[PDB]
Amino acid sequence: GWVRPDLGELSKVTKVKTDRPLPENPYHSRARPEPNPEAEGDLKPAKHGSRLFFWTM
Amino acid sequence: WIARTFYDGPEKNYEKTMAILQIEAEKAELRLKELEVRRLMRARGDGPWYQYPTIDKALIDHSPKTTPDN
Ligand SMILES: CCCCCCCCCCCCCCCCC[C@@H](O)O[C@H](CO[C@H](O)CCCCCCCCCCCCCCC)COP(=O)(O)OCC[N+](C)(C)C
Repeated sequence: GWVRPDLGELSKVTKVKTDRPLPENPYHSRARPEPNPEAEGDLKPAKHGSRLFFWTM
Repeated sequence: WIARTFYDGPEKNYEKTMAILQIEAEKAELRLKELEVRRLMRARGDGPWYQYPTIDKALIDHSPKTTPDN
């Protein structure tokens, strides 16, 4: 009683009912390094200007 | 008469010198601090400055790759 699969059926993406657990770390990665501080604030004018040599602004 | 019509009292120049000295000393200490901060950031790279680009991770394709083992 076997019916031959039609064109376009064996190439389908199907779902699998499995009871095997999903690997939590399949890549065996290390812990990612901590990011840079990402400072935030509200801008204020540069103190006493550019402070480059004799320039007062 | 000359002092009244051409010049001012010692207080003005005295306190102007006080203010000028205060500004210049602050600028000097700011310059020294800025140099030290630059040295530290260039040495460790943990600051906002001297940040050199690395590969963007949004370019990685996370999909099956015709082979189970990547
Ligand atoms: C015996 C009695 C007289 C004694 C001799 C006195 C003669 C004085 C002449 C020399 C003056 C030296 C300079 C003095 C002025 C300095 C610049 C400025 O400070 O003076 C301003 C005043 O200057 C005058 O307005 C201009 C003086 C110009 C003198 C020119 C004399 C020669 C002119 C000749 C012309 C002849 C006619 C043309 C013939 C062809 C006012 O200053 P000010 O910024 O407030 O100061 C702040 C402090 N305050 C507020 C208390 C004053």
